[PDB]
Amino acid sequence: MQTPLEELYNVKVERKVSQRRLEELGVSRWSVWKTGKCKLPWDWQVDQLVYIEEGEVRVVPEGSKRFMQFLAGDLVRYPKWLEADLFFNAPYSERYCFKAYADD
Amino acid sequence: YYGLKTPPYPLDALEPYMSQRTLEVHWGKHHRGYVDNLNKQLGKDDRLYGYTMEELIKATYNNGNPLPEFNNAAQVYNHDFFWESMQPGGGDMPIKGVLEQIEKDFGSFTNFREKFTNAALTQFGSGWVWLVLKREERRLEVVKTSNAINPLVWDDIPIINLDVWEHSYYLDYKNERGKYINTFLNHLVSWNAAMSRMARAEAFVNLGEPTIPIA
Amino acid sequence: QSPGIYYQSELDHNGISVYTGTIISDWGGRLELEIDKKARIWARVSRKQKISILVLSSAMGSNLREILENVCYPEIFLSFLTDKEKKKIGSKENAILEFYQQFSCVGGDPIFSESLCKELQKKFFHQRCELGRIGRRNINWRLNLNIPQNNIFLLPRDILAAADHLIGMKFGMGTLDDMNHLKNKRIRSVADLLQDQLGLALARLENVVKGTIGGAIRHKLIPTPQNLVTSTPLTTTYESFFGLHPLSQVLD
Amino acid sequence: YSDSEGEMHWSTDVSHAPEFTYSNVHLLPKTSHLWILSGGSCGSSLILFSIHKDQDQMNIPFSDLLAKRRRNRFLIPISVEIPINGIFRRNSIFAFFDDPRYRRKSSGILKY
Amino acid sequence: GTSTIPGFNQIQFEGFYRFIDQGLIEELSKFPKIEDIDHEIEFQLFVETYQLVEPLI
Amino acid sequence: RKRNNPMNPFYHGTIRMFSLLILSSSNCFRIGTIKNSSGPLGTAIQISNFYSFLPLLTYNQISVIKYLQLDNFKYIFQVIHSYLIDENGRIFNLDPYSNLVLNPFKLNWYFLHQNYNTIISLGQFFCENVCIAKKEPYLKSGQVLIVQRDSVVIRSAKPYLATPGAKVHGHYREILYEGDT
Amino acid sequence: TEDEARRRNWIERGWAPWEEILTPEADFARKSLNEGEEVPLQSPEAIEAFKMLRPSYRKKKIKEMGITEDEWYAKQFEIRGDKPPPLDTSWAGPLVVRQIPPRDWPPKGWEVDRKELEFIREAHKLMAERVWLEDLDKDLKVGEDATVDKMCLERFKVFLKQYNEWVEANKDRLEEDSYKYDQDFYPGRRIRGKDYKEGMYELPFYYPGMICEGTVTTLHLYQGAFVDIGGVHEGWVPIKGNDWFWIRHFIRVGMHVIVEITAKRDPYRFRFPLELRFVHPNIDHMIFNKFDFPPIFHRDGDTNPDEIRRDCGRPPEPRKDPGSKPEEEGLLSDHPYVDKLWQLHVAEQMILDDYEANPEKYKGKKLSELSDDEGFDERKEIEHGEAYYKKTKLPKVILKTSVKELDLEAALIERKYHNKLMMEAKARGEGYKIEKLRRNIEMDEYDSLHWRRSLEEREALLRDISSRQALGLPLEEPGRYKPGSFFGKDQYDPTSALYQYDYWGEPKNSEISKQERMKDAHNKSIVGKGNVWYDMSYDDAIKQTIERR
Amino acid sequence: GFELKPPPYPLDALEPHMSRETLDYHWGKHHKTYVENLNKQIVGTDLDGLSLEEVVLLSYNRGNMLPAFNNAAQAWNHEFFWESIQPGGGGKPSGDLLRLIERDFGSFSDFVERFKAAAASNFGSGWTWLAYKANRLDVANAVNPLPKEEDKKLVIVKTPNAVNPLVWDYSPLLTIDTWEHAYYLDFENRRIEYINTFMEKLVSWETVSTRLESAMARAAQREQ
Ligand SMILES: [Fe+3]
Ligand SMILES: [Fe+3]
Repeated sequence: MQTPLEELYNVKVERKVSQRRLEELGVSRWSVWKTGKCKLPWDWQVDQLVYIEEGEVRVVPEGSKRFMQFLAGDLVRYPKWLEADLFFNAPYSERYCFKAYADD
Repeated sequence: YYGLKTPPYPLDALEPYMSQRTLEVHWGKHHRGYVDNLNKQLGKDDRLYGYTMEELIKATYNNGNPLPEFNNAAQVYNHDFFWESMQPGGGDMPIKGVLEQIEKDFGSFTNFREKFTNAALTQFGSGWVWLVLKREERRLEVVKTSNAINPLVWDDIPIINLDVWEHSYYLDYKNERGKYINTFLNHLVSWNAAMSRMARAEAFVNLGEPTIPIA
Repeated sequence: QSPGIYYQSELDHNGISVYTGTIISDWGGRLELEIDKKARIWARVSRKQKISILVLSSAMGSNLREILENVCYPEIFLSFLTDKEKKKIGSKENAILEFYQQFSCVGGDPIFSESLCKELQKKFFHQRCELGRIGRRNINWRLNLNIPQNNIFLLPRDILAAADHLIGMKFGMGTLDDMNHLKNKRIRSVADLLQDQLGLALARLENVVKGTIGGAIRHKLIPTPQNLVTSTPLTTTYESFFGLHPLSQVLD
Repeated sequence: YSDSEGEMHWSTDVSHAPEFTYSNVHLLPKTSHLWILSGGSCGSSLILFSIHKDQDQMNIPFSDLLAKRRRNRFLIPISVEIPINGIFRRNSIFAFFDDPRYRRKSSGILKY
Repeated sequence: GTSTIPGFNQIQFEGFYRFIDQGLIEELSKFPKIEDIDHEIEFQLFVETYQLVEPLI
Repeated sequence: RKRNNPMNPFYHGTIRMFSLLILSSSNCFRIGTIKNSSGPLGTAIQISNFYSFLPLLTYNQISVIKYLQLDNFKYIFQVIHSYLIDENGRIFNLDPYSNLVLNPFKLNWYFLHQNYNTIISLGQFFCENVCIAKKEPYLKSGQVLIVQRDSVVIRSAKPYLATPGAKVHGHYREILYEGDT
Repeated sequence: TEDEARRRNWIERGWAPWEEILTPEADFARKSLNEGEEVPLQSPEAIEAFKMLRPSYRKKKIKEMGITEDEWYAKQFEIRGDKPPPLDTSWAGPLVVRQIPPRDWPPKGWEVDRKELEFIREAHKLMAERVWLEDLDKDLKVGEDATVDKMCLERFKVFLKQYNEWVEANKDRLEEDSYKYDQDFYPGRRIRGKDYKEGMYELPFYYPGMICEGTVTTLHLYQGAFVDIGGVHEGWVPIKGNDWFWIRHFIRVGMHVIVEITAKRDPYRFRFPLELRFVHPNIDHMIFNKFDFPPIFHRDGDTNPDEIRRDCGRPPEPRKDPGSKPEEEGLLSDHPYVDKLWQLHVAEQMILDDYEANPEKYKGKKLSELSDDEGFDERKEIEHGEAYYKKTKLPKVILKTSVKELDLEAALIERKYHNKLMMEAKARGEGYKIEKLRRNIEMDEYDSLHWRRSLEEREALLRDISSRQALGLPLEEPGRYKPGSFFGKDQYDPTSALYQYDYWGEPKNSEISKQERMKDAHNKSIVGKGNVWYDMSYDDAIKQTIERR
Repeated sequence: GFELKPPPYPLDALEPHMSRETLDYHWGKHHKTYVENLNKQIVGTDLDGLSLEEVVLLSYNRGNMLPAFNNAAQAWNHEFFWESIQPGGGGKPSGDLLRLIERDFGSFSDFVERFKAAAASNFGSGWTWLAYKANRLDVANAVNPLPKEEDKKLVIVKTPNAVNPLVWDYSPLLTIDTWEHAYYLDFENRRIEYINTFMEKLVSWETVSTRLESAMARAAQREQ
């Protein structure tokens, strides 16, 4: 349709995050997750904040024919109850943090 | 952006049941702080701007995973609704169509009063107590919600509000929430406001019965 | 006649409509149902044998509680529950004994045993309740059921569903079956008959080896698989089919 | 019989109550007209029931180091015995092992 | 049979083909395994290697 | 759950529901101051005397008896009265005895149409040869679905004549498929 | 009785006694068939209907009444039965308005001066000001004091300037999109072609809460009344079904109304972008049938139902509840990339083996300089096929692997290092076993990262559960996971006593019996008659071996 | 039968930071009512005889909270709250607590800002906790084969209403009551000033250090 997937699925993105925002969030203390070329299905049970450090991911929501693309330097918030498929085609590295209600 | 609406009465008009100092902090500090915080958030998102107030509350509620703007947007509506739920020389009993709907949906006004009181006494922590009009069921109900939640997020039409956040009664009653509830039902609740809110709600619910031809 | 469920209504001697529904198996087995004068449903297996619906249903593992809930007229079903019947229905094993008493018409109280079920299964359920693929299709479409096409055997709901329509048939909901319609018939060609003879011939060969296997064991001799198998069960089964079966005819 | 798919309508002269409580049969005390309003059939269409709603407009039709063990699966580079159909049922042997420690060349009987 | 009169023997011809092509297996697979009283000796048929030999005459 | 899963982005008809029917062209067919203009008058504001965030604006016969407060009887009006509040809070009326409103696009006053104090009717059923006028083609059977200024859209329907004692198989609005009794 | 059933038909099934305009033949059929079959007609209605079977008699009857033929033709299309009580619309005080720019200005993707926009947006705080009816008299401006130049409309004029600039730059594009998306015109669509007139208001000119004067243009029995409010889209008042039986007496085509905008929506997704209610006349008491949701289009690009329902406000597609709590499930640690690492591990090991066996092939070439064979398609790394094993045929999958994605420099050093230890063990009369290699260690560290990710989600989930249970917030997505009996009264339940067929023993021809006998033969061809001495799990039969070794 | 213990200081000893009027209502009415109502819900039930910590875990019921949980958890929370403050509090901690704080928050100044912000943003009634996270999960495959010893860390967590970190098997070390009754008689709506006063004048770091030793010993006993 005309509406972008990010708007439809409430996927907040903050492309080209400044270092100030990273330190406000305390990203340097976040856990690390990495992968190579693979395919990860996931249903988010809580919100997750992801800061991509290397590579890129294409996110295909359940039943979708389009994808959302996030690149290194982007800060992504995956919402609770989102069901999607994550696709990687090259080395990928991220720092993540899961957020409960309130929190951040 | 939203302005801070003044209550429909002077700040000392609810004395001695609700003190002037309570109104000054409750409206002048709490309600004002909610409006100011919401306006900052709306100035950064053009999409949340442009929603109506009811639409914004439903949209930011996000079907049970509320967005950061929900608490401010819900609270500004809740407090605006609350000041209009009260009037000087309020209390006693409703009349005309409000009384008949209450007697139909609760059995009697006495039954409604206990249901409203028990909901207000058993709401743990901060929250609100509502007399609502059910859209699908076409009847009145007593509902209690926690923190900033209001019946708009479930497409219900509020009729009467009571704030049971501690900041609304602690200066005048301290821990005696039951006295605060009893005073609200006896001297403050505006049944005149409920008449107009029921009239506005009847543009969407139709609590009447159809005229069916014998043909 | 094709396997399936057929809803008839015959007039009695007094001109009162009585509605009957019959289940036909892939073997021609008929499990007839009926509505009597007192509205008591009977499973007529023969002209002299009658079985109540509740006894038959409970012997198949359906408890009394679900039957009432899933029928459109539970008050009708409860109205015929005698005190004696209720105690037997309460257990699956006792219902089987009650079913055997009515089905066999033998005076006495049978004792539950594995051999009794095996004898009962072949005489009744192997002959009468094996719908097959054609019967399952006809049962499903006629009774409006979403049951997978792979289930070739009768289910308790299929029997229960037949009871429901029978009542609703008496009260003007639906239409009676036409037995002479070709959609209720089926054609058995040379493939069906030659396959029956092969199946009949393979049942004989199994017992031919069973007799020969015992003989070799009684003599402590090693039997060659050949000596255990003789050709006559397959040769003579087909010469006898072609010579004696009324559907095998000398070509004009 | 109905000449076309559609919904039933009557205005007057049909009893609103059914002939019997369970049934959908209505009597006519007077002469009347029964109307069949034409409409297309859903047929074998799915109908989602969460997005298809009243008055919607449809513009579209309806050696161990080489092996691996994972969730409900494993890979193997002990002789493997697979059934003829390639299908295992519950409690199925797929690999046996002949330990040389129990191998014998002399005859006898076994006691345990 | 869609644009000509079918062969008058077609029903017999297709039926016999179905018996050879599918009918044999359905019956040869219903043959039970034969075991004795003592279960010492067991006889079975390997149906997947069933064969039909052309007539000698 | 999605995580337990054991295509690569890198490589007509209108629904009628109450039971579904499709309405389309196969069963519906057509039978063939400044000057006042329609448009917005502005945004109605809350009147504090009536307690409602969104103004009531009007009552009907039933709601005026149920929900009208005693102190508001003096404010019930039979005709419309128009007031304008500017951005500084000043109240304007121009003529407080007529119906004058401001056009928000042209920014001028104009009169309302009224002061607010056809042959074929919607939903009627037609027979197959009913005459609406001598100079007009005969109508077709069906129900009037849409009424416009100079045309009507008909949903095709077929009547069946039934005599007393006949039995109808189906409740009202029951879907009947082709060939059903 | 025949009073509740009639009421039930009206309320539940939408019955109404709609007028049937009959021909003389149809009128005669209903009046005469009530008397008998072949009998002298006696009732004055049937006798008159018999006479009316001749149009010549009708013309004589019409002339005697002094009316024209066309008037008689119009009298048959008259509403029969009683009339509803006539409307009495009372005004709840005066109509007081402001000129407030729409909150949603400007449209998405249109750039305006943000300084002018903030000046425009100041007017939105004016809604908070209180107005009392006892106060609209003290300083009322009338006559010469109420001319337009006297009013402060500066913030609305800046909106008008921005609105006109947007209209001139987007008018043609919007009309082109209407033709591309909407094949035929319909009320609620964009007015285009010859019917378009310059000066029609675009959608961003409207906002909920605005009061409009308009005319009724279209009545739809299943949709409602469509009102022209001066725009390029007609407004829509939702009325449907039985309500029109009485409402048709009051809402007529061409009449002037006062309406209020209740909702404004995107015309690409919603059929009727402007939703209205009648202010004058007030018909709130006559409307009983409500739309659950505003109707939408299902368009060419709408292939995902979950995306469609998010574009509107519609609930998710319901599912059967799993019956298991997500916070009680075991953690996930199988990293999806491990399956790829395993493929690379096997590719390196078999390349190393060939290097040992046939080193003459690997002369003068560094293993890091190896290239794939001519024909290597990177897009065909997975080839599906089938293979025959003896008589059994199992499908076989081919996993193509590149040589340039392998680290053969590190593998060779590891391979040579382990060969030396194997040789040293052999020289001592001892055996050597390799416990794991670098790639196996690489698989565990990817698993550890995945396990940590699952642990952190579960820990946050446990806190999230306690917060939501305390504040009465949903644990599952609302609308998802409907309970039982929602999906139908009849469902095949193999476990249920109403769908079981082995009551009197498992059938010998049943699929269960055939499968059970099949694996008995498969096992017996391996084991036979031996007694089960003692059984142990594989996992507990590995530790004990490690302990003994 | 649980008993309402008095605070470990005279009711006038927190002046002027926390008035006697606040303590008269917070302890004498709110906390007293929680204990009184809890004793009515336990008498004659199986909750008799267990410690308050056991009652809180049992009544939580894995999220489907039983009627006694609100009284039981609040009674525990307030007893913990009174021990978290002293008449001469504030300042800085030392010892192993200061080492752990700097390890997990960078510096003490960084921790104070993060703790104050969490207490300020806690919407509605609730509590803000400094906890020692050494939890174990009751699910499968939830044990780390190779612990890193940095997994037992300090965290700042917010809870609503009566919830406390005990229900997730955390070890609370410090709390501040952000229910409005805790500060409304002294600061009215000014919750920021109340939080700042708590961290500068009231917090008892020696008690927090003492609670950390028991939490560390709790984890040590589990690991052996
Ligand atoms: Fe408040
Ligand atoms: Fe407290």
